[PDB]
Amino acid sequence: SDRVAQLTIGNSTITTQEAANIIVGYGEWPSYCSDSDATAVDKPTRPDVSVNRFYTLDTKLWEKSSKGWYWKFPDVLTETGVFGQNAQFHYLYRSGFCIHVQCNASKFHQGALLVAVLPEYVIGTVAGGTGTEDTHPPYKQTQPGADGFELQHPYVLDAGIPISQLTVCPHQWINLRTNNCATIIVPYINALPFDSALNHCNFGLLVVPISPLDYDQGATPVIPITITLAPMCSEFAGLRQAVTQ
Amino acid sequence: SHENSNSATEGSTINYTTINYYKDSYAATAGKQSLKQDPDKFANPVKDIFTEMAAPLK
Amino acid sequence: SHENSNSATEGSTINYTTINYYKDSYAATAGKQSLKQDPDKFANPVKDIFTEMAAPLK
Amino acid sequence: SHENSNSATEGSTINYTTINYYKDSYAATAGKQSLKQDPDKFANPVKDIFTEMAAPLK
Amino acid sequence: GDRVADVIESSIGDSVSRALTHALPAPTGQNTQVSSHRLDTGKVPALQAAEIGASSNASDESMIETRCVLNSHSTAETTLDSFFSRAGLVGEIDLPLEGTTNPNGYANWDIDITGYAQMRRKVELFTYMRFDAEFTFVACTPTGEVVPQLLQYMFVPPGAPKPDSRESLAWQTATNPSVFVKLSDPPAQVSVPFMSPASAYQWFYDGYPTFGEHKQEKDLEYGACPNNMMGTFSVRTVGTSKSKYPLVVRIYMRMKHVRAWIPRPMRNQNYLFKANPNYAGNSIKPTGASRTAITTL
Amino acid sequence: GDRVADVIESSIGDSVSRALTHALPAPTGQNTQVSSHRLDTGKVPALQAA
Ligand SMILES: CCO/N=C/c1ccc(OCC[C@@H](C)CCN2CCN(c3ccnc(C(N)=O)c3)C2=O)cc1
Repeated sequence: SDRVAQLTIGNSTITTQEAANIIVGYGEWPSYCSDSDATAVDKPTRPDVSVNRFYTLDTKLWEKSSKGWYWKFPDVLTETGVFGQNAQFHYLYRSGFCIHVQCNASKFHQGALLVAVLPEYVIGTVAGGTGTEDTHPPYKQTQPGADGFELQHPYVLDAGIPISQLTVCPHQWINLRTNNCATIIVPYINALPFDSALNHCNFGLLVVPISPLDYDQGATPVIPITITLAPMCSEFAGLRQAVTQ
Repeated sequence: SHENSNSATEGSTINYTTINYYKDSYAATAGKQSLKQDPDKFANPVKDIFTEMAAPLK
Repeated sequence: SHENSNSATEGSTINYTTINYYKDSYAATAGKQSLKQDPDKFANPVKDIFTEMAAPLK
Repeated sequence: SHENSNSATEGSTINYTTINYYKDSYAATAGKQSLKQDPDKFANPVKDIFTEMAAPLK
Repeated sequence: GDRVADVIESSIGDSVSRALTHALPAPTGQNTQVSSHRLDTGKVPALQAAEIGASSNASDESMIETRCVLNSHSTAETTLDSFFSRAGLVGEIDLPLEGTTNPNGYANWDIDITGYAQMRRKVELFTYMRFDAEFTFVACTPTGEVVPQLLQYMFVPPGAPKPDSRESLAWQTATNPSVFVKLSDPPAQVSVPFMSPASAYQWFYDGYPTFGEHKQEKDLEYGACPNNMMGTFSVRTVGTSKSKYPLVVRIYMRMKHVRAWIPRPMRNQNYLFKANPNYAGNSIKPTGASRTAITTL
Repeated sequence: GDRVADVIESSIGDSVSRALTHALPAPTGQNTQVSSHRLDTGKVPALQAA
């Protein structure tokens, strides 16, 4: 009655019989931009069902040695379905997100994944190792797309900050002996009412194993982690030709 | 005082008690802030809240 | 304050809110001016005004 | 003045008359203290008090 | 007009962001109530499910037998203004006589407070901040001596001409705000408003400022947000002839009327550069101290 | 006198032994009532937890 759940939006429905409730980032549901917060004057377009639906974008394999991965929003969807087209044809974009991370195993497997959302997740480099070289991360690392990217130094989140304090952000855990999914609802987070879906990534989704995956020889060794997400209250403005970046 | 409303906190959910001698409010002192807190926004942002006595997962 | 009315703006179509410590008003601060505007005086000084919908020359 | 109650004597059995220009009361002057005294607490802390006329030990 | 049902009953356009939580006044630490032994089935405060993502709701009262304690400890000193409204160093400007830096009697400093660790680490606890600020300027020679010298500080906002010499025409300062002061006078001090084009400044921007191909040679612009670039602070000795004294200007900032959003993990690796969170990859250190065994102090 | 709360609200000294059961008169063996077939879910008298 808190373990079972159904998430229906658009022409897609998700089910889970081993949930752990739902998290609503910073305690507030997504919403459309009010006429007093807005600034751009053109009438926005709100596609609704064609873009506010669940998209399953990627599957990673959880291994005994995995370090963790991250994805950037809205980067992950800029080239998928109708949402992508609208993000490409419009200068302005804004929306919320419902993130559903899936990972099931057996009552004999163990391990725990920390699933968290970190706004304005700026990536840092190791500065040439000695820290005397001012290097910068490449586009494929700041905006990895749907395939995401693997963390090199999870302890410091590849940005000189302690992952041990990541729980100060909207998060959930996937502890195999307890639940097989994590659901986080995120409102639009920015210092502006609208912004570019291409140049700016509002937040990053981190999925990091804190307690290593383990099991005995003979049990299914392939344990996938699938990422499904849905935009909420998508709004677009500033129409012109399509642009990919 | 009849000054300008150009402070960074003009229209905040917490009222301040400040001092100023200029026509621009941001020139004012820091004053005292309102002692309101909302821990749940960070410590308990769950959709369906669960009691203390009961078992969180049922 | 009972001072002299020797300011450059004494008798202006816009009232000011100033501070002064001397008997001569021009010694006062700049204060705040009235936020009135009249763009038409420059942007549309036509005798017979024409609407937006209609055609200016008919 | 609407300031903070952070003085060392806030809630004392003797009220003070002070001056201050800051939001923190301890910044205030020493002022004047209340002229109350209780010598007996030290000079005569006996359980069963004995009069002056009578003999202390009877 | 609207006639088909799905349109009439849609929530498209709802601008009211529903909030699950609300603030309550809390001027003092919560009190402790009396409690006694409880030997029940069904009731179990001690057991939690951290997976949910929420913190434990268990309290002293339900874990041990408590007494009543009237807690009057204030919460005032932990407000945002209490924490930040304390002047700290955010900039140094040298005006040497014989040097390799600013030997021409003037200097331009890009307003950027991320050059000093103490102040930086505090503001980076939050993602977005909006505030006014009080700036104090302390000048003296490199020995701390006070000399009879006149200086001119000028705030050059983006787009205004940056002085290129001690006699530059821009010092006419007919529109930009300038402060003329002596090293003998007390430190100069002024109030600065919230000047960003955005509703708040942001210590982190996971994006690029422009469109196009973001090739290797432009990666230095990743994370650069113009909304945070307030301009230049220029200083010069006032004269057509070189100064007789070497000078140093220390810049202190005191935030006030502060609002902050989105808390984040606190820096645990030394800082290296102003513009980014880069860290020395070969010196990744634990967040804190360590010990020999988990079973020994 | 008593003033601190934990003392006022304590059960220290309660001499009344609370009893969970009480005696009922039973001069004869209990009777047997009529019963019929029951084909229900949820109801399960036969299953116990010794
Ligand atoms: C006579 C004239 O006297 N004039 C004085 C005077 C003094 C100070 C003035 O401006 C104060 C603006 C300050 C408060 C903004 C500091 N901020 C906000 C965001 N941000 C920032 C964010 C992310 N990254 C970086 C980064 N560097 O990588 C940097 C900042 O540094 C203006 C005028």
